[PDB]
Amino acid sequence: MEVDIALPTLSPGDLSALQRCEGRVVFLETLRRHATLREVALPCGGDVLAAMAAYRRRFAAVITRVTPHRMLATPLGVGGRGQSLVLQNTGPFDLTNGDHVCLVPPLLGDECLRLTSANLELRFPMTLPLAQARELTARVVARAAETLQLPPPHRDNAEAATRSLVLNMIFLLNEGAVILLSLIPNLLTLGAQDGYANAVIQLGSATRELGQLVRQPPPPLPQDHARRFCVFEALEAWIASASRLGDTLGTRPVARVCIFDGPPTVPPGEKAAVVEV
Amino acid sequence: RARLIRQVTLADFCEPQAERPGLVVLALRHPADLAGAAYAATPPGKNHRDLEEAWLALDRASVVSLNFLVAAAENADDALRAHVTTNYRDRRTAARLERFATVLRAMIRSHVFPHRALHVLGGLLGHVTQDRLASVTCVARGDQEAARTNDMAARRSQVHVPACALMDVDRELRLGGDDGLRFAYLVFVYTQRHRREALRVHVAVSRLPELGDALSFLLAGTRVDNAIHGTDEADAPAAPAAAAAFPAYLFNDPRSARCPTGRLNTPAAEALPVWAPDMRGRATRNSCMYAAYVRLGTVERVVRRALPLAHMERFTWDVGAWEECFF
Amino acid sequence: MDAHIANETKQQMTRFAPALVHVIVPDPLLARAGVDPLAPFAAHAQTRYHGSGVCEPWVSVFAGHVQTGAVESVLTLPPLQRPRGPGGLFVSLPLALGAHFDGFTTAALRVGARELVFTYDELLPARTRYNVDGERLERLCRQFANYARARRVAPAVAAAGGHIDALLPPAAATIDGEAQLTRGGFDDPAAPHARDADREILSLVRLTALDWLDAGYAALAGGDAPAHVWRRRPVSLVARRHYQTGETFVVVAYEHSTAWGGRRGPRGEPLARVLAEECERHGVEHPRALPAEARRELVRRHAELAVPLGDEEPPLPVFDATAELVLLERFRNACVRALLAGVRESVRREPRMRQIIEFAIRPRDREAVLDVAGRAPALLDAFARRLEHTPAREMVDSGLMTAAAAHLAARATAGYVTFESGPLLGGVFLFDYYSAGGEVIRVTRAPLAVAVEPATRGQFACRFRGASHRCLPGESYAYLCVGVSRDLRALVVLPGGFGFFATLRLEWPAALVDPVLERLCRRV
Repeated sequence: MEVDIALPTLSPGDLSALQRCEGRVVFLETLRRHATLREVALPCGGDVLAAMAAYRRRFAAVITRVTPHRMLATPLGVGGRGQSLVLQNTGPFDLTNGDHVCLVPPLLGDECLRLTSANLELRFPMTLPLAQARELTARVVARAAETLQLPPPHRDNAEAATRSLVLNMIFLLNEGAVILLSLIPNLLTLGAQDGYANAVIQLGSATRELGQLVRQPPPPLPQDHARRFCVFEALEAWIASASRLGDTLGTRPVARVCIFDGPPTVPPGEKAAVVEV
Repeated sequence: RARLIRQVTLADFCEPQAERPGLVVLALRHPADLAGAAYAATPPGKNHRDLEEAWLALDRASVVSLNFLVAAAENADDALRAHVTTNYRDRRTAARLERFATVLRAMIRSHVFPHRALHVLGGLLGHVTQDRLASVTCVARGDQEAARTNDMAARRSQVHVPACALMDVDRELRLGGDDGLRFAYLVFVYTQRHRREALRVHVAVSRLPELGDALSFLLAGTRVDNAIHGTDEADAPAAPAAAAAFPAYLFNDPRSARCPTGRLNTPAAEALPVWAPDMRGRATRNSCMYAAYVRLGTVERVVRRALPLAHMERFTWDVGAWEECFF
Repeated sequence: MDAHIANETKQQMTRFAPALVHVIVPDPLLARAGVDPLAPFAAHAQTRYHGSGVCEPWVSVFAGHVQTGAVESVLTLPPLQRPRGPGGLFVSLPLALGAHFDGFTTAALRVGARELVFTYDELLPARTRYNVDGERLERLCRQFANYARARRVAPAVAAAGGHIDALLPPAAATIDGEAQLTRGGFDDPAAPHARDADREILSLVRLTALDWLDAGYAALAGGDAPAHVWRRRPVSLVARRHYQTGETFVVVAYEHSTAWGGRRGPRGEPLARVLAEECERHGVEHPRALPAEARRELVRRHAELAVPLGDEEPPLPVFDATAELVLLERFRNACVRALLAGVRESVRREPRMRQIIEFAIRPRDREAVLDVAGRAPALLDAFARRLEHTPAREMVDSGLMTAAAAHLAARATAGYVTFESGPLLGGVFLFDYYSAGGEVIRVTRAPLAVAVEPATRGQFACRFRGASHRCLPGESYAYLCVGVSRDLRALVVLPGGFGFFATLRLEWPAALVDPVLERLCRRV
């Protein structure tokens, strides 16, 4: 299954540059074998959140062979978990071995490919390690929620991001959440006896502030609690939710890297062979 | 090539001589642990042993054909009921279908949802049967027609789904898209109103890798009328006390009552404000559960052709994990 | 004990009544009340004020009927000992109080078929008995100590056993619930102050102790089991009597509980206080015979004592523990007067009765129908005598009062729903049989739902759905059949099929209809 992307007549001075694109991923809307290039197209920078959401509806595809006639690309993931392939590292950070990778839209709208031969630009995203993609997504969703390399927001689809956030949050409150909350002083008192206990709680955690500014009584006995227990249901719900938080706001890990012999890290602008998971 | 699964079992729910090959089969959990987990899982106010009774009223048998399960739900076209009833050889079958309906309706009432009771296997292709004891064989990965059935009229097969339940999405949502390779999802639809509830089944195909918002909008009426009638039978207290309002004005107050750690038992620290977050009877997540889905594989084409059916086209079996849909 | 906790939570969270009260009705009470244990239960209750006849709509309560000893199940822990004695169902009734809890206003309980009444003045005792539970608890802890020392189960409990040993003597132990109701005396809130005030003068003339049990016992059963926790906190059960039948029953109160008694439970002065004071002051022997100019001040004080004192004649007799009894007896007298007057008028004119039901009679049985002819008069007379003399508790479940209530349900100008039977759907006659030989006694436990239908030549055809009892009307001998329709039209079917229809005119005031229908329906 290799998709085919045809091209129009371009300038001989631009195929020499587009040919240098052999590891960046494209985002197709459907997966018919033959396809055009005009279909896969993106405007310049703007509303990183919109593109991040669009990166879930459309599925990726890695390109491997370019020809001034057509372009052979690989449907990245729909049915395969072992298609060992190579994609270049167009990310800012440096990715070592055994790292799940993630596609994130580019920042500042600075790096695109203005193709004048046909008047259309393709904004190939960047590949970051999961650990830093998570912090990036977190920072952007926090900034979006705030408004009721620094890019501006859009405030047209900020409603959607803050919405998904507050939904995934409101359905984290539960009859057992109050029982788990009525132990915050009992946790803070442990935050002084042990050092790791103070470690696990951050500095401005907005709970160690709460811990001294109110008091709470023992939680009232709920209904049927002689039969059912609630803290376990709450904990299970939280595991099930948080296991799927990082996806619904950012992008799922698309694949992971693996090497045999050479240097661990692959600095940017380099080809790295990855398995697909 | 593709790799298969063989599971000897009872000719209770999937009856591999009655249907021809090419239809998905499901694996049914041992009911003992369901009946047990109920004891701790049914919410307050409701019954806590009614699933015990509902199960005891249906007396290992492990598999269940989707062709059989779709009949024992709300949504169904009576032609398929007639087919299952008059075309299954087995004794006492309609009664069993009725009891199974009561079982699933009890399952949703007791907040142990059937999606936590039915893992999905591939499409069956072969079977050898003794008297009321079968050994079905289904694919598990790869594409269906890599197999080899012992029919000798049609060595290969396809995948058949009752067209009454197949709900397309893209042409439904009007994405303006163009049909290429589309995914395939088996989805469940719960509805929760005490002693008046049911379950709806569907088989959904689309290009959408992440259902989420798509079902949240598709099943809008279900989520709406499920969030409000779901907390019923739970004694909520009277009007919430004003002390429940979690005070926020006190975080960045430079002058305020304060208390360092290590003096919190009963000191002269009585001056701290009281706040009693008390949540008793409000809508929990399991209260707003309305749907659950699981990925099945990839599909080229769907054509409708005969009892109405829906032949797949180049189905590639790739089973995924279950998923909740509550928000 | 789970019943009391469930009821306390259901009350506090929803506020279906001002306060609550915990009660343990034992076996012989239920037995003499006509109700049977070991059968399916469905508990309800309502509070009926006195002298007015306004009944709050019923409220379902959680009841759990133990089998073996009940009182000890409140006092002992599972793994250490087994209870012993009689056992009855735990229940909790709602109240209506807050400033001066009125007397003589009952709290009506409902079990599967029969209703029990519990006058406030009987339910709520002044003083509790919390001083004996220390004596009980010390024995309980010593019991756990001698268990942990000997059974050799686990180390964490062994340490607690050693601590308890080194805290108090290991002598011996046993817990006895029956001894609690006998030995004790009522605790008053002064005696600690007597001891304290005596302290100064005598001196002049010249972990904790029990939480070890908690921390330990939470390891044997392996479960906290919140239902247990109240068994370590002191309880107090005050053996009381009953006004309706004259037997015993207990009114428990737990310390932490927010029911009537214990701590953090509301307290209201017994309204009989101002009543007794003003009864003595103006100098009369009775509160109803008080001079109206004096009663003006009472009504001025407390808005509750108004209607038993202002109106000329109250709807229900006041200041007597037998209000509901009088009400039921009067209602039954009215219904029976109606039915008997109806059959009386239909037979007055010297009749010849035509067999209104089709029944082919064999040719050797002319003697038997001639015998029925001979005994019809004495049979009707004995039937009248019987239907009159019977009590009221046994009649309410019958079909007579059933159709009387169905008749009253229309004119009441308010909706009403039965408890356990779909509406009568007029046209169906509810039958009550009676033996026809020698002694005359009812035979049917539940009424029979037959349906008449006009057939050939004015001979209505019988058929019955809802019940299944052969020999329907007049089929076999030894069955006199009577039945009244929702429209209150009665028929009487002697054996063989002979009989007659009869109309019925119910004569009963209107100012009391809604009380009776609140007590015999649901009003939803």
